[PDB]
Amino acid sequence: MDIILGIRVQDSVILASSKAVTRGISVLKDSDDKTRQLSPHTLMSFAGEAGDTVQFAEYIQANIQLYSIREDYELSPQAVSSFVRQELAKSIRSRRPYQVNVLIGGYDKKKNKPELYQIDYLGTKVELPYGAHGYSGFYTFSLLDHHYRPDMTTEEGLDLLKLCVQELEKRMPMDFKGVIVKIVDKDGIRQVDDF
Amino acid sequence: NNYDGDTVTFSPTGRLFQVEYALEAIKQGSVTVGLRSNTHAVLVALKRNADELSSYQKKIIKCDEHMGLSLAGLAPDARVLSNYLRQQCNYSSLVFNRKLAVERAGHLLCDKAQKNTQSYGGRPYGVGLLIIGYDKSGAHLLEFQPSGNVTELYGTAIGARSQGAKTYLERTLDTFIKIDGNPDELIKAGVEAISQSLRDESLTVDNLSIAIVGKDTPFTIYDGEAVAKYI
Amino acid sequence: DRGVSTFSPEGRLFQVEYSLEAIKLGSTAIGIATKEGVVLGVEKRATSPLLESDSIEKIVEIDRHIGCAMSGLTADARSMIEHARTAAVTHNLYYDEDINVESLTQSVCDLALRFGELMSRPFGVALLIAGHDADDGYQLFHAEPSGTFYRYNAKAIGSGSEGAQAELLNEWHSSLTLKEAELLVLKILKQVMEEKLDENNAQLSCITKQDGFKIYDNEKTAELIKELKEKEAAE
Amino acid sequence: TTTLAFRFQGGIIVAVDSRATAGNWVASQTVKKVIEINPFLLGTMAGGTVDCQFWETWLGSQCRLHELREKERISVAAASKILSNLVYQYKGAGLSMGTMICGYTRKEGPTIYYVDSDGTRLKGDIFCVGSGQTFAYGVLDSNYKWDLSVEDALYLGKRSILAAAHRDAYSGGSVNLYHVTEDGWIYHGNHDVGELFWKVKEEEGSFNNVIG
Amino acid sequence: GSRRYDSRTTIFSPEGRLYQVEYALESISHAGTAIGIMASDGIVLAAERKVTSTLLEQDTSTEKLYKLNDKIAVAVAGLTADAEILINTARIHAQNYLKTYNEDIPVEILVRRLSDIKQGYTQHGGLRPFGVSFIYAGYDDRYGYQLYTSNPSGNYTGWKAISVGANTSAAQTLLQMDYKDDMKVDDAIELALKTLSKTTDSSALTYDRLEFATIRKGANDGEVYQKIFKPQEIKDILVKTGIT
Amino acid sequence: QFNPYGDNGGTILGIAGEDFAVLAGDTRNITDYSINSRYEPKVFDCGDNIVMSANGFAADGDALVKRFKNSVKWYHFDHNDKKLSINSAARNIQHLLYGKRFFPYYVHTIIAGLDEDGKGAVYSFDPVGSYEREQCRAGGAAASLIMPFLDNQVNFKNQYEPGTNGKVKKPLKYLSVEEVIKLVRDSFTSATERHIQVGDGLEILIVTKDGVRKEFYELKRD
Amino acid sequence: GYDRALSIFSPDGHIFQVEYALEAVKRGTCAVGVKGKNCVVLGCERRSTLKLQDTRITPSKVSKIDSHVVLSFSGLNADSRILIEKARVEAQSHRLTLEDPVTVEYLTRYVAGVQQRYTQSGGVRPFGVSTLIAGFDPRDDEPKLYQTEPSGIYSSWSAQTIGRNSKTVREFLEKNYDRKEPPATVEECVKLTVRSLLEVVQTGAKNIEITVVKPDSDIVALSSEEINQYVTQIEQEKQE
Amino acid sequence: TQQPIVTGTSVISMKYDNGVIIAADNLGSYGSLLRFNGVERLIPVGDNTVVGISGDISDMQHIERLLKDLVTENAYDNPLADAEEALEPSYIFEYLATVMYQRRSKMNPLWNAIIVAGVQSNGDQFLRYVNLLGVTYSSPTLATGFGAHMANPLLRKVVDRESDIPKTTVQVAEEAIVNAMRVLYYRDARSSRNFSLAIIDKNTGLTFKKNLQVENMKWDFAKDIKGYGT
Ligand SMILES: *[C@@](C)(CO)[C@](*)(O)[C@H](CC(C)C)NC(=O)[C@H](Cc1ccccc1)NC(=O)[C@H](CC(C)C)NC(=O)[C@H](CCc1ccccc1)NC(=O)CN1CCOCC1
Ligand SMILES: [Mg+2]
Repeated sequence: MDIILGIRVQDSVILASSKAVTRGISVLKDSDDKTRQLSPHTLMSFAGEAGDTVQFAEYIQANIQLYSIREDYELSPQAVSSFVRQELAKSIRSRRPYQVNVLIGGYDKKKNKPELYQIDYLGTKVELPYGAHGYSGFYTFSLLDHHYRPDMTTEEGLDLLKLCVQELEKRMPMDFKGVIVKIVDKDGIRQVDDF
Repeated sequence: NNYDGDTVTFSPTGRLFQVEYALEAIKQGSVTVGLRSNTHAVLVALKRNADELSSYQKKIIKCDEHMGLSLAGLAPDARVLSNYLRQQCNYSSLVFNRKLAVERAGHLLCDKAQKNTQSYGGRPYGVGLLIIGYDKSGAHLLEFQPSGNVTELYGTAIGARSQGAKTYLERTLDTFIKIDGNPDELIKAGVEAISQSLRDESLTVDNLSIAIVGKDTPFTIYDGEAVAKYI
Repeated sequence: DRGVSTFSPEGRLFQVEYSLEAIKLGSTAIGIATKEGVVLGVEKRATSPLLESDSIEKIVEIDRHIGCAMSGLTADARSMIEHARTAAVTHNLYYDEDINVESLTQSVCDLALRFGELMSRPFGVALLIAGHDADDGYQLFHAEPSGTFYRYNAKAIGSGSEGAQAELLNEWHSSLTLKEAELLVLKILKQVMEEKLDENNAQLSCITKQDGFKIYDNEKTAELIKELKEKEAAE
Repeated sequence: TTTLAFRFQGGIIVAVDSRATAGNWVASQTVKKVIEINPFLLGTMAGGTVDCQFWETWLGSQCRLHELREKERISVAAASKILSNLVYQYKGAGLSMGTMICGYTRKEGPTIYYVDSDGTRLKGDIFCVGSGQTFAYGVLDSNYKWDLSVEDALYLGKRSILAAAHRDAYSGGSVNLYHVTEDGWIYHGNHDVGELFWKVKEEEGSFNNVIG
Repeated sequence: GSRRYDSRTTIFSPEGRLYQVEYALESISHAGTAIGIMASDGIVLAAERKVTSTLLEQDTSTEKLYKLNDKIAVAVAGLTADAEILINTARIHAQNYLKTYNEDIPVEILVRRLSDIKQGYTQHGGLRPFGVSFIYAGYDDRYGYQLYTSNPSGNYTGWKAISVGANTSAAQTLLQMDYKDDMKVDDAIELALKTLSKTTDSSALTYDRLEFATIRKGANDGEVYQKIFKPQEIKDILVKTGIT
Repeated sequence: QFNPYGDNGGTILGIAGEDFAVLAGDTRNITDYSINSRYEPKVFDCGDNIVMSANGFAADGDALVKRFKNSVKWYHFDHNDKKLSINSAARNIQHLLYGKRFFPYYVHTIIAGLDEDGKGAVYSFDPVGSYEREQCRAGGAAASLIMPFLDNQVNFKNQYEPGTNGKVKKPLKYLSVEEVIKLVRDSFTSATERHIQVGDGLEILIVTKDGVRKEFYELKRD
Repeated sequence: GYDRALSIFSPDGHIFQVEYALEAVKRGTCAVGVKGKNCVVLGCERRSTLKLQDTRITPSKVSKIDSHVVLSFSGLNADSRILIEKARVEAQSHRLTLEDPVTVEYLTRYVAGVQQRYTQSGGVRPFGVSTLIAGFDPRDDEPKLYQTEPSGIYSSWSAQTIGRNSKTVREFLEKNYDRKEPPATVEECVKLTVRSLLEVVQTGAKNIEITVVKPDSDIVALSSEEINQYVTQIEQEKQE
Repeated sequence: TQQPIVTGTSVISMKYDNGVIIAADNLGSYGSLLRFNGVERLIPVGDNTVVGISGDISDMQHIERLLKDLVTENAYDNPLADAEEALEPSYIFEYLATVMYQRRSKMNPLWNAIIVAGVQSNGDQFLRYVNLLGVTYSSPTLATGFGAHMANPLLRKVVDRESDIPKTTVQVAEEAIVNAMRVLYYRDARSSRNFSLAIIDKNTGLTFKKNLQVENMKWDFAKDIKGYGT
């Protein structure tokens, strides 16, 4: 775990997440997918304490999937993000809290708008045009402040994202073994295989 | 009649019918005998089968190296009560490094059976037990009834047609009590005692069940070819 | 009404005696023990021809060395099997060994009387528990809802039990081979069954020291049915 | 400890050392660090001896109960997740485990899952776990190809443990080899480092740092 | 012990019916009639108060119609005390959903949960069931305007128009006769009142013996408004349709 | 602050032969620099031809032995007087120890007996329940002194055949009960010389098919 | 807590509460399940004494337990919701721990186990519900159709019906269904299902619901017009 | 978790040919303050056992109550309470040892060191030790606190092993115990001159001696000692 990014553009949400899994002085894996599909038009990336991350992500995934079957209906990204926030807000005052930070990218089919939510382990939610967790933000936010425009296309968003990964690969201390990029739009979720 | 629905109800003459119906289950059970001298204490038990293809229901259970019992009635209830005795004997050993007195064993069984006869929902135990043992005051024989009543005796018998063996032991009292330092003769007396309760059936090799405990003898059970000596 | 754990004037528990009547309504199950193995066979008894008979599971594995057949309210047996499997595996975890067939049966029978006012009523199903161990060899047990179990050389339970038991009394001897026992279960099942016996409405199984507990295929049983018919016509 | 397992053309190789330590005290040279869960499943052990031993033995009981209940051998994914969910319940209590669940099934094919005591669970082709994992990685990575033969793959696994056994002070004793195929696991012997080191040095011409 | 006095509320009859549920429905059939009618642009709720006294305070009274949230209301038929227990539960449940998802609760979800509570009292616990039947009238952005009913069995169903309480047989026949799908709210108001006027056990239907409420999109642009009618407003609507 | 653990010293040793097995242990019991008892046995016959010793903190050692002895008793009650095999005993002890994983028994446990093929068996445990069958194991205060001597003399480690250029190893063979007792006595006299917590007396328990025999020898009392 | 043993044995060896729960199932609307060569079809009756209904929002008779399994029922409607909810939760719990969706047999076994538990637990009555569970196992193309009942027994069926007048439609299926050659296509399977319901229903208007399940989570419900075409076709062939 | 407040110092004991002897001073210290002087730290149980207790006095008084209650409980439904089924020293010890270990295992110990001395029914001498940790051991001589460091060496000169027990009379044994008590008064800063002594013999039974004093002390050589060097 370490690097997770998110960019909301005109018609889609793009999530980029690092591939490395490191323990001690060894990179155990360089092809790790730090994300789970919560619903056909909602994707959640995650980063934080070992074990907690996947356990939390899959627990949320199970609950949203349960809701979908029960109501035969897909929850809005806003509704999913609120559910996730409340779970983390409960967690922080538990005996052992989930130390997990997430980004939730979704496409609201009723509004026909992409939506990106950033939620930290305390349960702090914010809707944003672009977001990041951990040390990544210290480089990417200022970069996006400059280059980001609200009316960009998905292709323009991917180039903007390439610019962020290049900067991180230049100035970050650790080798995070590149990123897996996924796009969320009106047609659902798909993965970019060549990045 | 109207006062036998549960154990919590007294009859107008002051009887507990559910306790009496539990007592009836013992009378249907197969006969078992208990007797003792000053040195040893013996249990003899007639085992019962379902048919010729089945095994013979085991009647005797070991509780400790120095104590055990024979059963008559509901066998599962005997398993519950014997397991409780095993724990109590074991508590006395681990905590006090002390072999549980046979008299205390009776007091504990009495009190356990009693609680089941004064509360709603529960039921009385449906089994009678003969507890033998050798402790710091010599050999002992006890008779347990699920009413709660426990009685120390020289000899006794419970089960179907138990009156025959109980009469014999009442006649033989003066003889068998002085069989000291002789296990085989005390068993012979017990085997002859249970024989007074037999009808149409005789004691065979996989039918008879004997158990003994004494001064220099741990509680041991004899079945199969090991009881052929006493037929 | 009246208490669940009430004694009758004859000294029997009403609910236990009534559960025994439910078991008499159940489909027939037979078990025979030999020195070469133990055979377990059951009547499937499909209620309708549209019902896929292979989904009727009345013979069941508890461990590699212990098998089980049932008769009566078969839904009640699920938690008994679940307990038996856990008991068997748990003992292997605690002692690094197979568990004795008798000890397994005793553990199952401890559930029996755990009812009252614990569960609300006794089990309405009887079990035949077959197995092998190093100490007492090949064994067959009959476990009732009374909490009692008997070892048997041969035993039948269910609706055609008293008729089948009388037949087993004559046919069983201490030198029976496994093949002889297989045919004998089929023979006695065909006698007491309502519908005509075939591979689809009856099922065989066995437990041997070498190969463990095995449920036979419909192809294997069909040949044993054909072998049985030929031998009866041969004299 | 040093343990590894890698996936290749002909299935899965699994190799482990046999040393156990209490600080600098070498407590045992003959510890079995592979647990045989069933004819198709293996588990490796690194970290606290008892934690690994106890819970992987328990894992085998849970896998047996699965195939009794479901009438089908458990998947490697499901088996690994039983163990990972268990240790996650104890997260923070102080369990110390680095395990690898290796096996073949029809639906999955040859599969290796890394599972540790802080709840991490990872599917992968190559893993090295233990105090001498880095030494094993160095040799294994530099010589690994997917197209290795069964003979060459067995040797590389053996040679990688030997490399770590030599350099890591808390690894040694002997090498235990396993090969996992479509038909199940096959044991390929216990190899004492005492004799194996000199045999490999002479025949291979490596280990020139050591006085011959 | 206490077995002697147990009624055994949660058992089956030999015919496979739940005694207590059936008897609770018999209780509800004597309660004042309540009607719900769903139109294309709104929903009407009409209910008849149980034999009124002239010294009853009419304006500051609530017996039949209760507000669950801003978008959902219910008409009651049965024991009022029982209904209020369930209403407070439903009110809390709606706020839990809003707190969790930051969205107003979908009507069916609220109805299902309330009906699941009733079901529980028929299967376990040994308590008597709630002697209440509800008509749920509400709106959400998935299905729009919706009418449901639940009863002591815990079974619920959806409706275009429906009646509960007394004379439902006669009332349902009249609604089935005059109802059509392209109906407006103002027409549905008239149907609701006309139906009560014919099915009532009273001599004549008057303002003081009624409770009335609408759920329209008659607010300003794309938002729903709940109107619980005042006494004078019922008096006027009764004159406007020519009943008095 | 109250410290629930203590160190009672002493050392123990188990060796297995072809048709026998020995479990030895010194009889000294100490705290800090004081002697509590010169003869306090810590090797026990537990029944079913299983001998056991749990060395370290004596209160935990006694508790464990007491619980295992009791475990054997209930094994007989629950499984028709079946003999508890040494391998089964070992697994049972692992669960006893691990049951207190988060408040451990502070002891090194060794058991000895015969396996189901009649051959000598020795199992050893860490404080939390890890176990392993071995030909040879020393445990306790002087374990680090005795164990390497056993590697050399029992398992013939670092010993090669004379004249074979260090190519052929000294072949493994079983030792006689006489030869094993010699090694035990020498191991403890050496340990007594160089370790302050070891001395006073040596008590060996030998296990054959015929039963459990005892032998006692004096050790230096300084 | 309320402890009373409600389900108990009677002198003749029957559990009357379980048997009276079967009477509740017999009262319920008819439900039918027919499995073809590459599909399963679930047909359901809807009584027509209820006009002025809103079919958009009214609870449907067939419920999805997961994307690949469906459950229909006969008996008490309120009781069915409790079983469906439990089944849905267990479906997600299975995916979470086993990393694979439930088999149809497993899901059936779970639901049947719940029903059984309510037959020997204190303070509760049995479920007045029998279910038909149908679907396709993950990565499998063999159709599955199972039945459960209040007692807790479950079994697999080539074709089966439950509810009121089920003995009439079971009679129809027993002669019209060939084991050697099941309905080869979707159309054939639906037609046989509609035919069987037309023996009992009344009118083929808004009284029949049909749900088709195909492999790889392919489930769809038919509309009125689509079903009405089958009704129109069958009646014209009948007049012969 | 505790800390001891009012404390009692050494308890010393040994075996002799026909029985056992045990002793302990009558002081209840409050840190360095020698607060209470009338404290009895030897508690007889029946006519065949004496329990000597050192450490925390509040916990000692609790243990007194437990032993007192044990006697009462043993007498219940027991016709042979003063004969065959009387409380043995081994029974009383095992009970205390069980309690001590259970309390340490709950991290809330009875802050004591205990010596149970007595004679069994068959005549055998009983002498065993137990403390706050639940640690138990037996020896021909036993002592707690400073007694372990100073008394045991002196008592082991009389009875060094098992074979020395038959050769040791009650006169010789008591002399050694009384001497050890004097030495402890010289050298233990939390000891007193007044003490109690108990003898349990297989023939003469239980003899409990109160209000003994340390005497025949050597102090005269002190007058010759001047300064610390020059
Ligand atoms: C390589 C070889 C080293 O890391 C491997 O990782 C192996 C794995 C194999 C054995 C499965 N690991 C060890 O050998 C492991 C290292 C270790 C030690 C302690 C904690 C974590 C990891 N060693 C052990 O687990 C030893 C095995 C014994 C020697 C058979 N056990 C101990 O150290 C035990 C128990 C440790 C412990 C863990 C958790 C809670 C409490 C204790 N401790 C002792 O035996 C104490 N010690 C022995 C020496 O005498 C003084 C007391
Ligand atoms: Mg090394």
